[PDB]
Amino acid sequence: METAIITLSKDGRITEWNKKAEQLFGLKKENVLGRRLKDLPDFEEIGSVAESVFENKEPVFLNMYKMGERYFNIRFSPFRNAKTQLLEGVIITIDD
Repeated sequence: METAIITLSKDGRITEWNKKAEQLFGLKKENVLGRRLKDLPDFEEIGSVAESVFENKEPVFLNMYKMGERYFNIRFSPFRNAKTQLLEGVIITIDD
């Protein structure tokens, strides 16, 4: 699988959750949108990694990252608003 994407706001709230993420994690976008990723069971560690990547302003790419019983690559990409340059959130991309 490739391109499961969860995007978080500056405060850690789910602003995107694509079909690959629904497929991968078994939660529907409509049910998780607006919620804190770190509130979701089993997303505590990824939530805390996302918080750290945001605070430090440098991307993290983990390989051989175990979730459930599978290994993943997971990239955390901080991003800024084009106009304001305000650090706006983190895109999390998960691949096999």
